[PDB]
Amino acid sequence: SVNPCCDPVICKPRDGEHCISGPCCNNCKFLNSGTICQRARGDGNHDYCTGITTDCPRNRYN
Amino acid sequence: NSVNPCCDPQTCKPIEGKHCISGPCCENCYFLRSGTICQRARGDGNNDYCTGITPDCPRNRYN
Repeated sequence: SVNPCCDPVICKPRDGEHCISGPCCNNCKFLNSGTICQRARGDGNHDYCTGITTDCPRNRYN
Repeated sequence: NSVNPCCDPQTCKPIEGKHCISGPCCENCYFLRSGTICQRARGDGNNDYCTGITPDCPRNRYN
């Protein structure tokens, strides 16, 4: 198949869309900045969506 | 047209093992070697070169 977010002639997200897949992508758009994408095991340094990428970046306080 | 020969439409990324889809510094789905000349300048000796890590033609950083 082709994923519903993909323009397969360009190999980019279709016109009007942001992203294809990933923990911080939902329905071809980025999740809002600050959305929690993984809760920490010990204590309170969670990982959060950036608003501008589809990955879930590691908390910078570590 | 068809799906681009370099594209995996299931992922919307290059097929596994390939580098890139299109661009002046992509050929056959791979990055051209860094230093390949991608645009010769008019007036001077400042030409633009492929990076070996991206598929675009970067503006020479001296200008």
